[PDB]
Amino acid sequence: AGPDVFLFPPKPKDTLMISRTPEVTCVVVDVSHEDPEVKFNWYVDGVEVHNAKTKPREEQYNSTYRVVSVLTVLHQDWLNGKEYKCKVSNKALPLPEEKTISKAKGQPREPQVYTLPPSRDELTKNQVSLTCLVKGFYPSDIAVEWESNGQPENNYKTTPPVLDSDGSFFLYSKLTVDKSRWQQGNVFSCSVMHEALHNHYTQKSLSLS
Amino acid sequence: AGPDVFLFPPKPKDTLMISRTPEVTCVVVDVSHEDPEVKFNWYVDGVEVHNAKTKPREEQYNSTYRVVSVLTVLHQDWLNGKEYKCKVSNKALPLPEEKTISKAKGQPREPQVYTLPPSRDELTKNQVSLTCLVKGFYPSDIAVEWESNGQPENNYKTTPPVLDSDGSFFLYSKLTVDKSRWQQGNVFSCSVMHEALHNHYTQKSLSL
Amino acid sequence: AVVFLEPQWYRVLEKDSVTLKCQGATQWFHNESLISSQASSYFIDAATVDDSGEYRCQTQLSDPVQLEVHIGWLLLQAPRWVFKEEDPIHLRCHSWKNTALHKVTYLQNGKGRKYFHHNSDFYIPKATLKDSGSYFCRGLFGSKNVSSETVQITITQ
Ligand SMILES: *[C@@H]1O[C@H](CO[C@H]2O[C@@H](C)[C@@H](O)[C@@H](O)[C@@H]2O)[C@@H](O[C@@H]2O[C@H](CO)[C@@H](O[C@@H]3O[C@H](CO[C@H]4O[C@H](CO)[C@@H](O)[C@H](O)[C@@H]4O[C@@H]4O[C@H](CO)[C@@H](O[C@@H]5O[C@H](CO)[C@H](O)[C@H](O)[C@H]5O)[C@H](O)[C@H]4NC(C)=O)[C@@H](O)[C@H](O[C@H]4O[C@H](CO)[C@@H](O)[C@H](O)[C@@H]4O[C@@H]4O[C@H](CO)[C@@H](O)[C@H](O)[C@H]4NC(C)=O)[C@@H]3O)[C@H](O)[C@H]2NC(C)=O)[C@H](O)[C@H]1NC(C)=O
Ligand SMILES: *[C@@H]1O[C@H](CO)[C@@H](O[C@@H]2O[C@H](CO)[C@@H](O[C@@H]3O[C@H](CO[C@H]4O[C@H](CO)[C@@H](O)[C@H](O)[C@@H]4O[C@@H]4O[C@H](CO)[C@@H](O[C@@H]5O[C@H](CO)[C@H](O)[C@H](O)[C@H]5O)[C@H](O)[C@H]4NC(C)=O)[C@@H](O)[C@H](O[C@H]4O[C@H](CO)[C@@H](O)[C@H](O)[C@@H]4O[C@@H]4O[C@H](CO)[C@@H](O)[C@H](O)[C@H]4NC(C)=O)[C@@H]3O)[C@H](O)[C@H]2NC(C)=O)[C@H](O)[C@H]1NC(C)=O
Ligand SMILES: *[C@@H]1O[C@H](CO)[C@@H](O)[C@H](O)[C@H]1NC(C)=O
Ligand SMILES: *[C@@H]1O[C@H](CO)[C@@H](O)[C@H](O)[C@H]1NC(C)=O
Repeated sequence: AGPDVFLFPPKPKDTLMISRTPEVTCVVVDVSHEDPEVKFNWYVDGVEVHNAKTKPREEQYNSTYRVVSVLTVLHQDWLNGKEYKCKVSNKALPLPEEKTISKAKGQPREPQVYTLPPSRDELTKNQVSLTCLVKGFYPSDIAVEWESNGQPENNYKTTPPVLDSDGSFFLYSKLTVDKSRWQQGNVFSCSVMHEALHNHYTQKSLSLS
Repeated sequence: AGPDVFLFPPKPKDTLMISRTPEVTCVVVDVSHEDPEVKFNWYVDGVEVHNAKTKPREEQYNSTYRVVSVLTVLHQDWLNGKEYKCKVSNKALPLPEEKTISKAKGQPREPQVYTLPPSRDELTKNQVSLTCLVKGFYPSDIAVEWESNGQPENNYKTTPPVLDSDGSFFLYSKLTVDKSRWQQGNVFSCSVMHEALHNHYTQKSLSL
Repeated sequence: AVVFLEPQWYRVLEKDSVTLKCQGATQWFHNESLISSQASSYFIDAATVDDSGEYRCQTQLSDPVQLEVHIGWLLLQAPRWVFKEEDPIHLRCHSWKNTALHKVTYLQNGKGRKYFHHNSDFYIPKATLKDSGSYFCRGLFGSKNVSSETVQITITQ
């Protein structure tokens, strides 16, 4: 009957890096005017908490209001396994809708990172490809980025984590540059952030030898 | 008020290589015991065919039936993009349920294949990786395999196709060996089957 | 003597209960055939494609009233496809066997004009020009997302 509720987790980067602030988002959908007021109760580890900022119903394309509540979460709260629960009261739901979300359970494993240069075969082309291989990590949640002598490079795509035969995960990030950029001997870096690394960071560099 | 109908496509190997037999699988689900009889009408580009074979109904676990019909498709009757329609008649539904499936609409693009050896950093471990990079191909459907001097290797997993920033797709296949072989030094070759290749096949090999 | 429907809806799905009352201040006809009934009003147990076409009535003391037995999950029902402005427009997202619908959306030209949690009728309290167009309802039957046949609406002069 609705409304339907979805609850989302912090992007990993926010959680891993102290500078940033992570948050858990509770999204509510399909809300009628006849029943447009929505209540939020937020819980951490079953103890209610108060510090969430509910945004305004933003009415949708399809004649439905949309509401959202955001909670601000501590870093060592989330990385420690805490359960975050959202309870939505509304005058169309007979009983409130609880959705809860938490970190992925299991021993963490520190990823090993490798950068791989372009295939000789590739050079014949306008642009070459640079590959960052991250493998050996649990949980799936990781952040991977590229940069060239300081700026974030902007032509890379990353494949979603792949479950390895050994219970760890892996991924490949392909950064695309111009062969000209390549020969000169420019320095390129693949940047990896995961909970299982010191400082929740490591860097691996790729240029010509 | 059911039952639902999901209609699956052939795996790409079956469609690409002649030898195999590609088929769309029209599986009917949530079929109640009160309404268990299930009729199939199959159409190709709007024209009916009857070379489909409805399989024995398999009672499922939630105390509801599950049924399956397969249509066998000519190899180029799919690469040409013909729409396969599957019309399920039944008395739980007021109107028969039609589902359709077809080829990814759009110009095909030649996959580029590149084989990448391990990192100088990975050699320091009991097992290294060999990477096959397949990029620049449309449509999404592709097949990627590894071999060793001709024979099938058993230690690789494959990334899902990823939409590239230029309308193409790409993916990665990570073959894993023990250190010794790489230095053995053995030839390995990642093989790719796709509709935009000569003979629907190509191979790129890796040695020291 | 005018034939009178109840529910008026001239458009119906199968397994619908239709009534036809004849008004005077009885003998019947379907597709110019004799209805069995003599009584002051004739009853349709359950709609079927068979029962389409024209319907007439003649009390001892009429001009046709049409009937459409459509088939499917949902039927958008309105007394007419043409109204002139400042005219209530009443739409009804009628479901097969009066099935309990939920999350109902009425639309126009592919565009959500209104939504409900449960199967409720659509009123445009007074008809503007911008209203006329291409309509259909959609909702949830069981766990199945379904949609009604399309209808054309027109506001004039
Ligand atoms: C009326 O119109 C409504 C809105 O319409 C719009 O949206 C589109 C339709 C568009 O085309 C336009 O029409 C218009 O824009 C419409 O509402 C829609 O309803 C759907 C059905 O309920 C919703 O689908 C769900 O989507 C979930 C995923 O949501 C994310 O991704 C979507 C798609 O990209 C995106 O739109 C959402 O915003 C959301 O994105 C994430 O959002 C969070 C929060 O903002 C971000 O996180 C925060 O970001 C900030 C940044 O400042 C900061 O970093 C914070 O730290 C961070 O927390 C994310 O960044 C962002 N991520 C991304 C990638 O964008 C699905 O999860 C969900 O799927 C589950 O449920 C399905 C059944 O309902 C099921 O089939 C599916 O399998 C899945 O299942 C679950 O399955 C899991 C495993 O598979 C299990 O683990 C679970 O146990 C299991 N759970 C359950 C309960 O089963 C679902 O599909 C849709 O989101 C929603 N759209 C919008 C815009 O809200 C409505 O339906 C219409 N009504 C009618 C009648 O038509
Ligand atoms: C009672 O208990 C029942 C029993 O288990 C239960 O039945 C299930 O119902 C589910 C629905 O409630 C149904 O879920 C659907 O699953 C679809 C995918 O199913 C495949 O993968 C599953 C694994 O995730 C398997 O478990 C399935 O069996 C199925 O497996 C595939 O099977 C085919 C044919 O058998 C096979 O192909 C053939 O393989 C051979 C190999 O031997 C050859 O290669 C042949 O050449 C080849 O043809 C596949 O290989 C095999 N795949 C795999 C991975 O094994 C899933 O796609 C459905 O999602 C769609 O619909 C939902 C709406 O519900 C959407 O939200 C979703 O986005 C999807 O929509 C699709 O989106 C596409 C875009 O990405 C779009 O293009 C499509 O148009 C769109 N489709 C639709 C219709 O909208 C869906 O989740 C589940 O499969 C049923 N289980 C079984 C075993 O069938 C029943 O529900 C229970 N009922 C109750 C009341 O409890
Ligand atoms: C009457 O005509 C309609 C078509 O207008 C048809 O669907 C129906 O079956 C006919 N019924 C009889 C009794 O002739
Ligand atoms: C209905 O299915 C359609 C698919 O186009 C979708 O727009 C809508 O979100 C679904 N749900 C409802 C309740 O109409």
